[PDB]
Amino acid sequence: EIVFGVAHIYASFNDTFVHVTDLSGRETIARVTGGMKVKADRDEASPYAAMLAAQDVAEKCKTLGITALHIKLRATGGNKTKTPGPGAQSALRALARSSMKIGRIEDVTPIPSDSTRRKGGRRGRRL
RNA sequence: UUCAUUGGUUUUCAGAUCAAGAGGUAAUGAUUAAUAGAAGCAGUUUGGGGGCAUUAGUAUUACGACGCGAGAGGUGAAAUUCU
Repeated sequence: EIVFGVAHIYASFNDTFVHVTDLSGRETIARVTGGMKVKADRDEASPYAAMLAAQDVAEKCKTLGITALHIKLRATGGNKTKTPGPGAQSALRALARSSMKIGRIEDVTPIPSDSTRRKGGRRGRRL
């Protein structure tokens, strides 16, 4: 009846991913992103494109019979940003308002115990 | 010094100094413990203090495999760069 894949929405600066896959994570369903939806090479990050990604996946997993999903945000925080970018809320609105009745809203962004030396160098990114 | 003068014999004197008594009545003799300091201590401890051993944590790169698709990275915008 109900069936549960996951979503793995990876919403950063400059890009957004919607990567629906198995309960394991391996066998993917509708890998597509928002960066393959707007033809400008700067427009990849827009909330239009995160919908325009999620306007495609949320039907395609229905063509694979997926009724329900879990959500896993990502930021892209390594040493880096550690907050989801502009099109994170643009996907979950686009995904949930396409008849995918979901509950689990988690955030697997990485969070290290003071790891190595992000770039820029001690004064960096002077603007 | 007196033995007129002068010494062998030795005492007073012992000008003396050094032993010397148990002639040792002796208040017999050692200041306080700095809100100085060092030191000690069932002490009770406390601290990312120091050294060496022991290990842990996610993350990062890399590499493997499995799946999925072609775009991914980056910028104010690109491109070099990866596929």
